[PDB]
Amino acid sequence: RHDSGYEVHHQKLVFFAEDVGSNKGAIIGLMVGGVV
Amino acid sequence: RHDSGYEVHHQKLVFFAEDVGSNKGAIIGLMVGGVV
Amino acid sequence: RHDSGYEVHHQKLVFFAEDVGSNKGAIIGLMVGGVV
Amino acid sequence: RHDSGYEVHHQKLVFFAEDVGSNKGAIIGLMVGGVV
Amino acid sequence: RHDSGYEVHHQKLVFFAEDVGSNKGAIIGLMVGGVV
Repeated sequence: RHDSGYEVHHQKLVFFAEDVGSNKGAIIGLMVGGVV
Repeated sequence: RHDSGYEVHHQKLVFFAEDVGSNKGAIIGLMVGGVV
Repeated sequence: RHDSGYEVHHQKLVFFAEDVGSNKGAIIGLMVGGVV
Repeated sequence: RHDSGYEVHHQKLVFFAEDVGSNKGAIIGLMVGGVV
Repeated sequence: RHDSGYEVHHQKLVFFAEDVGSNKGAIIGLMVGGVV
């Protein structure tokens, strides 16, 4: 009787970032995986 | 008797970002996977 | 008897972004997978 | 007896973005997969 | 009888960032995995 009010059984996120670029300037309040 | 009020059994997200570009300037309040 | 009020059994999202472009400037409030 | 009030059994989204273009400037409030 | 009010059974996130780019300057309030 799991009887659970709010459940998330699984989540799976895969992020790849690659930046060749140079001389690029940015402002980010938060980047969990950010690349400049 | 799982009896669960709110459930998400699975989620699966895959993001690929590659940036050749240079001299690009951006402002992002938040980027979970952002590339400048 | 799963008896579940709100369920999402699966979700599957795959995003590919590649940017050759240079000298491009943008403002994004949020980008989960954004590329500048 | 699944007996579930609101269910989504599956979703599957695949997005490919490639940008050759340079010197392009945009403002996006949110881009889940956006490319500048 | 798990009987649990709020549960997340699993989460799995994999982020890869590689930056070839030089002479790039950014301000990030927080970067959990950020690359300059």
